[PDB]
Amino acid sequence: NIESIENLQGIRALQQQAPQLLSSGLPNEQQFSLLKQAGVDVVINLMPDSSKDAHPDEGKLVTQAGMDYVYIPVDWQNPKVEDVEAFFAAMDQHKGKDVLVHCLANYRASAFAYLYQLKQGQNPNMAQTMTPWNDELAIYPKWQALLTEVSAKYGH
Ligand SMILES: [Cl-]
Repeated sequence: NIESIENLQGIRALQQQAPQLLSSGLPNEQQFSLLKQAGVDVVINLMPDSSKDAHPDEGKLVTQAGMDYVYIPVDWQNPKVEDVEAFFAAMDQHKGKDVLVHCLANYRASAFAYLYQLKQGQNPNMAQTMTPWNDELAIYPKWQALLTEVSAKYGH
């Protein structure tokens, strides 16, 4: 219900990308319970566990809160097409479920959400979807290259 959803607005860099897809930064432990209460079914974590900011065992927190957990860590300095494909496969395996894809500050996740919507034929607006990037995509040519390569691969 709407109250549980407005109840997600304290999650860092949270942005609803579609009625069944949320993207965000890193939920704290209590926020995973809020996610469950809002109806989220699956959490897809793109943040490497090696980050000093990461939970020691995010999957424990996610599964304890009653949700399914997928871990696809994405290296900031060398994001791979294979990472994007792995995300796309995870989305297909959770067809019809409410999903959160996240990282620390929603850069990786909003980029991956854009590519997903683009390949699904949903014609996303890039700037809108990637609001957390605060127009910094040009700063990061490896990310630019990833986005261009995947867009071209899947018809766009
Ligand atoms: Cl915490």
